[PDB]
Amino acid sequence: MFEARLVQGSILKKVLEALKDLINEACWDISSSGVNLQSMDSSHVSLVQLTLRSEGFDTYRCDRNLAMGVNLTSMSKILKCAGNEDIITLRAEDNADTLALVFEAPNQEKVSDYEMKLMDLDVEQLGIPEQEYSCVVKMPSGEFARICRDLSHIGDAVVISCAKDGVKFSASGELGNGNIKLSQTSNVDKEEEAVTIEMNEPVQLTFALRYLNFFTKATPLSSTVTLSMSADVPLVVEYKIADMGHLKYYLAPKIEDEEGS
Amino acid sequence: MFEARLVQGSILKKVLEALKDLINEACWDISSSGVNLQSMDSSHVSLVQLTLRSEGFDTYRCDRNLAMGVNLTSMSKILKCAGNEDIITLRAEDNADTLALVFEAPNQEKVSDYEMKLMDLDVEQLGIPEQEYSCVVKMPSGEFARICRDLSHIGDAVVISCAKDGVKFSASGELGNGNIKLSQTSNVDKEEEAVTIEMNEPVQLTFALRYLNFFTKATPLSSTVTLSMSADVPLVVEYKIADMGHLKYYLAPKIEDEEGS
Amino acid sequence: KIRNLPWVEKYRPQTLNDLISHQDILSTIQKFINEDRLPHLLLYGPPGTGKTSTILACAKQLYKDKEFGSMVLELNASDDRGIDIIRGPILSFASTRTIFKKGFKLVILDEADAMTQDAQNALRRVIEKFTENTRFCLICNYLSKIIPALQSRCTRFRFGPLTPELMVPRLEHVVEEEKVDISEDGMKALVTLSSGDMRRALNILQSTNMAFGKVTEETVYTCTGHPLKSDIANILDWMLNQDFTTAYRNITELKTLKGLALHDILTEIHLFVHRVDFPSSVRIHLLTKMADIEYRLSVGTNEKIQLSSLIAAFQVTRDLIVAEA
Amino acid sequence: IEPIQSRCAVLRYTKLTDAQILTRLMNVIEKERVPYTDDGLEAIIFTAQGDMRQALNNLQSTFSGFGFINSENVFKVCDEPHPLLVKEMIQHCVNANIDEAYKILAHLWHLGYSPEDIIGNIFRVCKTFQMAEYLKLEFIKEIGYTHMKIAEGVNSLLQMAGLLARLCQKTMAP
Amino acid sequence: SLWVDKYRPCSLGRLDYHKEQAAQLRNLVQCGDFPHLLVYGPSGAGKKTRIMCILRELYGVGVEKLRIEHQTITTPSKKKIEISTIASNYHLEVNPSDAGNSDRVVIQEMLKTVAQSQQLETNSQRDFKVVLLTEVDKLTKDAQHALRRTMEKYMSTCRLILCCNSTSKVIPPIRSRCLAVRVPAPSIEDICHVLSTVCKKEGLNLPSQLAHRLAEKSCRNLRKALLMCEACRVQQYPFTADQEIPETDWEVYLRETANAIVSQQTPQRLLEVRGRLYELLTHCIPPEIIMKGLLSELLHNCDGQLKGEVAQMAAYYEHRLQLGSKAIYHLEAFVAKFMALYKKFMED
Amino acid sequence: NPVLRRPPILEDYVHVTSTEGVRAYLVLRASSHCLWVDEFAPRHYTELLSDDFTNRCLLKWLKLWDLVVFGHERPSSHEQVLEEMLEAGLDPSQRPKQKVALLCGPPGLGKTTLAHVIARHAGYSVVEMNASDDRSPEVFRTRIEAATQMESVLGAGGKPNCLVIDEIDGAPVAAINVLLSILNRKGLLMRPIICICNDQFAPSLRQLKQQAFLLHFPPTLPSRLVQRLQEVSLRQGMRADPGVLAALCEKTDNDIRACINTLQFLYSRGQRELSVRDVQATRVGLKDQRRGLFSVWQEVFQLPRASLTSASQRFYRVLHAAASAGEHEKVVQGLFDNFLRLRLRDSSLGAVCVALDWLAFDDLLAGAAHHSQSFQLLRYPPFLPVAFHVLFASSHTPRITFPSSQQEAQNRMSQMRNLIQTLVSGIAPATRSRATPQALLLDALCLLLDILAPKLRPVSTQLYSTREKQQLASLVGTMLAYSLTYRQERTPDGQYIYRLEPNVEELCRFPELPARKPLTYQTKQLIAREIEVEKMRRAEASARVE
DNA sequence: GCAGACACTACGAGTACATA
Ligand SMILES: Nc1ncnc2c1ncn2[C@@H]1O[C@H](COP(=O)(O)OP(=O)(O)OP(O)(O)=S)[C@@H](O)[C@H]1O
Ligand SMILES: Nc1ncnc2c1ncn2[C@@H]1O[C@H](COP(=O)(O)OP(=O)(O)OP(O)(O)=S)[C@@H](O)[C@H]1O
Ligand SMILES: Nc1ncnc2c1ncn2[C@@H]1O[C@H](COP(=O)(O)OP(=O)(O)O)[C@@H](O)[C@H]1O
Ligand SMILES: [Mg+2]
Ligand SMILES: [Mg+2]
Repeated sequence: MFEARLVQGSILKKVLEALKDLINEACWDISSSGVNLQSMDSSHVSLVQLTLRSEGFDTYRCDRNLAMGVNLTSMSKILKCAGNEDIITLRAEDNADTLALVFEAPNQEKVSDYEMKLMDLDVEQLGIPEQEYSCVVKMPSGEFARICRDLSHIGDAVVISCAKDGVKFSASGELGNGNIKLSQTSNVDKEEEAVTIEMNEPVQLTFALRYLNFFTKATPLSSTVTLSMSADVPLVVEYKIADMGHLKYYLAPKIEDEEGS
Repeated sequence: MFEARLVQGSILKKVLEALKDLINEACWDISSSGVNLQSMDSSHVSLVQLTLRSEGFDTYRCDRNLAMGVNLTSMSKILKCAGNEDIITLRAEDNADTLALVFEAPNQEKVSDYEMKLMDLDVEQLGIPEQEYSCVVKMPSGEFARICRDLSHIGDAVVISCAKDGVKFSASGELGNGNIKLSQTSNVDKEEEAVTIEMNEPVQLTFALRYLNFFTKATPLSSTVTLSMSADVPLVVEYKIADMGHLKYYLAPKIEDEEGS
Repeated sequence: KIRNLPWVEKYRPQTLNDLISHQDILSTIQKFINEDRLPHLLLYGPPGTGKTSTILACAKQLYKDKEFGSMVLELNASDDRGIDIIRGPILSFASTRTIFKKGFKLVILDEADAMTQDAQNALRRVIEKFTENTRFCLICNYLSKIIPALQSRCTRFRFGPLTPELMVPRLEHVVEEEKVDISEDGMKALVTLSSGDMRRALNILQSTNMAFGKVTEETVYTCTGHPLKSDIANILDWMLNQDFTTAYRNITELKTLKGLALHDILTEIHLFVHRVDFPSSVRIHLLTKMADIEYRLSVGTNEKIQLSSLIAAFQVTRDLIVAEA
Repeated sequence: IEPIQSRCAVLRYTKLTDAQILTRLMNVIEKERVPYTDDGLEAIIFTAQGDMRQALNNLQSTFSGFGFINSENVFKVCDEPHPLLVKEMIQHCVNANIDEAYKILAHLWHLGYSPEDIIGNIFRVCKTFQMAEYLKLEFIKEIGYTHMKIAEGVNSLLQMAGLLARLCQKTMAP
Repeated sequence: SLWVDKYRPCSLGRLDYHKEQAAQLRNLVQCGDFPHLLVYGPSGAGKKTRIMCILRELYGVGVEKLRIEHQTITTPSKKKIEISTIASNYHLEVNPSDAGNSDRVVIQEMLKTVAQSQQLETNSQRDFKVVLLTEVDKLTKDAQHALRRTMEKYMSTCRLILCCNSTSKVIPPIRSRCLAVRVPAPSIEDICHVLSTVCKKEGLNLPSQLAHRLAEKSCRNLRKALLMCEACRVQQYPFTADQEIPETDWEVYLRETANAIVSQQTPQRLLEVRGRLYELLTHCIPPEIIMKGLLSELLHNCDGQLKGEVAQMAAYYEHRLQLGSKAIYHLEAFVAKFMALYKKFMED
Repeated sequence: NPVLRRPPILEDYVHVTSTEGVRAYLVLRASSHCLWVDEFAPRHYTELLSDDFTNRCLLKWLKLWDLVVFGHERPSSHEQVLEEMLEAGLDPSQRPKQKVALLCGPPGLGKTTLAHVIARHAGYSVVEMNASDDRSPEVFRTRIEAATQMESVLGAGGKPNCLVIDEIDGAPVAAINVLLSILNRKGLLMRPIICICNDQFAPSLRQLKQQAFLLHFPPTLPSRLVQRLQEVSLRQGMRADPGVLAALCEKTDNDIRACINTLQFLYSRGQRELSVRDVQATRVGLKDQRRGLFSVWQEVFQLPRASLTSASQRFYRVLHAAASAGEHEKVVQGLFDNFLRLRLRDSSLGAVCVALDWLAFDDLLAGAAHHSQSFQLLRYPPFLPVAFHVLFASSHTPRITFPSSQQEAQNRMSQMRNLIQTLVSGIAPATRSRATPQALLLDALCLLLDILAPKLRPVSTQLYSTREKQQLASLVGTMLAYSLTYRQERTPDGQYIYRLEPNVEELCRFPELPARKPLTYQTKQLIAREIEVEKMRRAEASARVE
């Protein structure tokens, strides 16, 4: 028996819109610690992890380690019918083949139950190494979304550089290069605007733009964002979503050109 | 080395929003006197002559003379995400292609370096005659924009006349005619709203309303515009920017044939 | 000064006196310019004959450098020339007068066969209505892709292929301007392989001079890869004089040794069979078979099998020709 | 559309004859004091092909270029019409005479005409030619088969010669 | 699970036939710098099994854990097309002909995004990813011309195993860029050995006569042989040497169509045969297989001096069918030409 | 002779040698204010020029609205259906059951004149909504709501509104949906609506024909039009014989407006008497008529009845009619579906073979034009119909049917591909990759259905043997592998049947094949119940493992 | 000074067709 209750309905209504055009399905792993989602995209470029602990739910019942697989083309239409500040309960039986979402109508007069068929998918955990990254930085969330949106009008792919000075975004296209930098934003009143550096070894890697925009579609879930990079490890984009848990994004770099001699 | 510095970003935004649907590409002619831009439209009917003085910039250095041909849609996309109260640095090297626009975010924290690639157009220099005109009219720019917008609802080509009395506008359209004649409006408390007549010989010429409506978009640059008209030389719309420079619009008359009867 | 330019662009006939061939047409257009009676022109012909150079020389003769941007509106297939462009910039350029100095304006529509027929139908009353103010010049390679209403409104000049007799002095001027050592057989090979096209003549001349340093018949036919006349005569003699296996071995050895292609061999053999006095039933069969072989070479087909079929097309007709007697 | 043609009187103009264009040409010549011969005016009529615009354009071009209207000055700047020469080649292909048909084809080839214009003129002649209807359909099908190859990219003198050879084959194949 | 999927070998050492080719394929993919592969042969020869064996040789046992991923691609006409994809954590499997003539839009946009991106985990996954393009002979030439620079540029980090039936439909630029691996059909003895091994693993006893008849009726298709053997046990468990082997319905319908062609040669019979050919084309039978079955049954009714002309006409109208777009015109033209030829032969 | 035994003396020569080694040598070297169509327009019912049956039917249909509209009980083949629907009665809402009168016909017959005269004759006020209006689905909606849902602003004595919708065949499909939604509000429609179109077979009017009082206009009688043109010419003072007016009526294809406009141009005032050569000339009065599909197929397949006897004039006439009809693909489909149904005189099937060669020629031209973007190849397939006219022209009367075989085949093929996708998407991806859907269809469907149907006796599971239990377990395992099941379906006869959920038998089975024994109801019900039981047991085993 | 309403153009989207 899986029976969970949310404290805010805006968490799903901000976390499923980033996964609407990014991943084709949502696979939830049920455990006593919490719910874990690890989904790789169809092009094998992006990897989405979402760990919501059991301490953040209003209530949480889990007896067996179960895995549920739901689609996105129906859950995205179901989520738009739901409200914003209401409560969402997720229900799943031991032997049934459906997942029930029970919430309140936006008219706030009746309870709405929606059932989704459980897709039996055969996946395996890829396994993140959780190694020491050569660069860790902290950035504002909405500022990072505006940065990723401003490079969309220039080039189809972006270049992320990270020395000890800060984080440099570059966009080289047929129009011309767009280079922006953020450095030393500790002298502000808001704690979420602190652009800080945490590691030493500089890294320069070219990533895609569409997947970064899909990553920045989940910006008002958290206050700050974290970016981790290394010489060959994919880019890690970390959101600390309130108290119930956190989300990780893995984006593979592009193949570098033959600039040798 | 070329390095100009616009003291505020609003004037460049108004200039590049005036020329956006009119000018194909921007030819910045650089000297020690300032920045000159003589460019025709895509239809080869209108002409734009923008002159920015060196004293209007914050810092202006220019070692050797340049002639930078650059695209205008790219510069429009660059200047769209620019503030109205921030300094904007224009940089260019001796033998490079990067024309750099360096400014600040509307959040006023991070820098923004947008490069553009220069074009090779080698267009021949168009000779401004700089002769005397048979009609010179000082009028407010907002009233000129309002009367062009009002005449665009009636017809498509507008017969503008000028004499000792004042400037007169006629639009013989499909609904009918609209004849608006304004004169001697200097008896107000404002100094911008005034109609002054300087020269003698009356002229009647027909022009397209689309190019006049494109010319009226430079209204926030100057509170008072000047109209120069003669029987042979084209129509000149002269905006005198307050402490930066001036802008001249040249529009050729249409070919009109009388009835044989 | 010197520039890094191709020789088809470094040597362009900036004036009308530097073009070589179409002397009556150029004299008529020069008298159009001098009498100020320039009509709407329609320049049509094969590529590389000098139509764009003609209209650019006429535009440079008609207008000065201080006013050239206000009098000439040049549009080609690299630009958008839809019906919104005909109703927009072209109609506004036609219906308005000039800016600086008085004069008639010129709308050049290079590669006018690439225009849509909606744009060509919109062009008709623009050309007819504003004849006194602006002039139109259409340039095309295919006259059938221009509507007959636009062909009526323009006086048409056929810029035919350049004859090799008039083609020689311009090539000699380019040779003397570039310090090129060329023989008479090299010039003959240039004007033979060009086939009424100064572009490919100058391209083959520049390629041969860069590849070998001299321009002779051997160097031109080696840089181009074209077979010589003696090679084609040997191939035809082998196909008409001996059996399948010996002719196949000789033609295969000639193609492997000199690196020949079957397209040029087919072209020269097709030029040869109209010279050889064949019976009409033999000639029809040969033309049909060679057209089939040339059509089969346009896709991913093995060239050895097509060479065997080329030998087969003459080994069929050998007995027929001899038994005709 | 047919409602608009029903709502109006449908007047149909026919192509102008030689004397009708000749009267207007005489009026323009007497207005402009253009010297001429009868053969030059006949050549202007020949290049006009029922078009008064082309007649006036060719007369203006010849008078500006040479100042006199004879046959040589007209034909130095103007051109003989295409389908009258294509019709002789089609008549030769009807009688399976490949030599004269190739002579006309090679003359049209050395004048700089593209294969598409030549095959368009061949189709336009074969639409209104006076022969057997089944033979006309065989000719039109062979012309379309060759024109598909022309549109594919293979457009040489050998391909047009093969088209002429196939049209001569269609005669002797009952 | 059927017998075609229950006893399929997993590794290259467990194959029952083409063992020398299996050892050569093991030696080829050991270093990791093996080129693009083009696995070709008749249908049911074992090409897909050997492709999955090569994949299991390159990667771990996680290759067999598969999933369905749907990707939406925008055409140049801005009509969105959803295409399915068999995927794993190490390889990808695309059949672009499911997008029809939009297959090039699969190659130009969906494939390059696979090729331009490196692997997330270079420890578990290798330095390269493998993309299996299934049925590349059904690709249009535009998709094959879009394939080649993606194959050349990203060969070091993205390998391709193309699979087809005939390499004649593959353009020479693609065939020049890949190593062609030929998988012939197993012989009658090999199919008898495979069927005997499957029956003994199932606990059943299979005679040599029934195994030989299944191998001969299967036309050296091991998939169809295993399906026919399973249908034979189902319908009758005591295996007689003269037990009736079941047959597919479209083959019998094609045989009766050819018998109807032979029986009468009249425009009304041509109308009835055209109705039968629409019935065959409606059931998604490919028109080349209709042509092959029509030839294989019509040659059983012709005499010795007509079969070459019938075969040449069948090849000619098959070529015209491939050059065209409406199959019923060329199929009915072949039937009408055969009717005219057969009437001429019978009356004279 | 081109071949010489002796070698030439002067000119160059090329040798030719045979296989037998013989040498040969070849040579190498207000009367003046208005139109006559408006001056002679009918202002009453007695001056109409249409068919009297259609006028009476439209007047009776409009007088069927007299009870609902005017509040009075008393007002004062193709023919048989109209006479039945005029006498079919009324719905219990005191209205006709056909509330819309759709008027169809070729141009220039008098449809708008009939609608306006019949509406003003029955006491209504004509409200017109033609193609010169905006015709957007909201403007159309509010104009119908204005025209039909309110009374008169003149109060008592104001005439009711009869909404005449001219040129409805050019309206979009959403406008027709708006009109039908207003027509089917049960907001009740209290006023008549009459629609006028030119082509009844428009794709936007296909739902309208099933709901409208369909009035099709025949062409006008030539004697009536000749008498009316005589009246018009005698009123205008111009003399003309009935023969030249009959020739003019023949030329304009019984168009009243075109004939009167042609007379207005041709008369003028220079001459009084009309000449036959003016009508026979093509300069004045000849307009392009869009031919129907069936008329084009009839003039292709059937020779004209006995100048016009030459084959070249028939060639050009058939070519021009097939070009002027338009809708080239439908013409080709009609030729393909009708040319084998004729009484063909070619017993050697050569004409059929060359017709199929011409059809393949058209198909190749369409493919090449749509591949290379070279549409100048689209001038040859107009010669496809006239080729049929050279092949299958007969003096008989062929029954031409409308083509449906290609469209039915394409729709059935689309249904089969959708069913193939539905079957393929149900299977597991571990076994989906092992076979392509084409190979699964060709190899693994009929044999799979033979596997899925064993000889099973109608015996319960407790009395089954161990081998039969193992066979049933294997059957439900391979049934669950492909995600197939049996489900109940109702029949109009009242008997429940069991059908496979992905119904793959239409993929497998063929019509004229010999029949095979199916499973009975009891064993199929047992199979479905065992499938559900095994699904629940599989879920329980998965819960026990996890 | 800031929320509601008005028309304005840019942009997304569907459909037809392309010959003599
Ligand atoms: N008559 C000529 N006399 C001298 N040089 C010529 C002549 N015709 C062509 N050329 C050379 O060829 C170059 C290109 O010729 P063009 O004027 O572009 O011919 P074109 O007729 O416009 O060919 P197309 O149809 O546009 S591809 C010129 O720059 C010259 O170098
Ligand atoms: N009895 C008549 N005598 C003379 N003229 C008539 C008579 N009846 C109608 N007409 C005129 O002939 C024309 C008939 O066409 P209309 O009824 O107006 O339009 P229509 O018949 O619906 O054909 P379309 O499809 O709209 S072109 C009109 O110009 C009428 O004035
Ligand atoms: N070496 C083998 N031993 C046993 N069975 C095999 C072997 N190779 C192939 N098969 C079986 O034969 C069938 C061949 O199908 P497949 O592997 O898809 O080849 P293809 O791609 O040529 O159709 C498969 O279902 C497989 O189970
Ligand atoms: Mg050119
Ligand atoms: Mg009407």
